[PDB]
Amino acid sequence: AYPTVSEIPVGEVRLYQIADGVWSHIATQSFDGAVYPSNGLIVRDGDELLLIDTAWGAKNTAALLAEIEKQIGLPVTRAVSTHFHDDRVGGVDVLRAAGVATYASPSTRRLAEVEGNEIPTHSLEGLSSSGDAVRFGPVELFYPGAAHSTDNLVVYVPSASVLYGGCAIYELSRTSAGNVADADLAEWPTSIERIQQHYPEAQFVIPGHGLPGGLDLLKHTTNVVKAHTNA
Ligand SMILES: C=C(C[C@H]1O[B-](O)(O)c2ccc(Oc3ccc(OC)cc3)cc21)C(=O)O
Ligand SMILES: [Zn+2]
Repeated sequence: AYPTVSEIPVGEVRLYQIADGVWSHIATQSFDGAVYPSNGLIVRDGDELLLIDTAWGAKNTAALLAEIEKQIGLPVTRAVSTHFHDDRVGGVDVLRAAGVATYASPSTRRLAEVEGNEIPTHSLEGLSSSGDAVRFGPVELFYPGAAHSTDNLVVYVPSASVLYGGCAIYELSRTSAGNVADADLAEWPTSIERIQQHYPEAQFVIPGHGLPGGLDLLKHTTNVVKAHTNA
């Protein structure tokens, strides 16, 4: 069973195998007096790991490199951050100290820089317009347009039919919207449209927080987003 916020102390990381060669990683952090779970992804590429997103924090990110070593024993060589918030780029520095090459669209690198977060080293050319898609290691990086943020990328894994939303995709259990400071809620439902078109074979969808399910999360996410905006 997938882990939830109550089962994981701040500073510890769990790994959940979605598929052969494919894992989420789940951490917890204390943010605005509250305690939140958080997802990211790990994809096997040869004798090598691609890491999608930090574990939200330097401490949590060292911990995730350690659980990866213990449970998988392959080296993390690159990381992609799927937008500029601290739950996606915080720990980037631990990853770079460790030899990981860190990536992000240049939207992200800039926004990260303004907010004063940690900045991935390398730019992902090729995504600066909706529906754009590019291959990066064994996944496709797809840019759906503004949603959660102006820069959110989602990640698809064709080998396994695994779609990863980042925070642009809400878990099914979610009733209400999250951080909307940097969102554009009018397009968000159409960006989820583009996703739906590109990736209709997706057998697994992994929200940026909470439990994975199928492509129902997509409509469910748009449901949630519309409620918020009609209130
Ligand atoms: C679950 C969440 C909130 C949690 O997830 B998240 O990716 O928006 C996120 C981003 C950054 C977070 O740290 C900050 C948030 C706002 C801020 O501005 C002052 C400064 C730091 C916390 C979260 C969600 O679904 O949006
Ligand atoms: Zn988030």
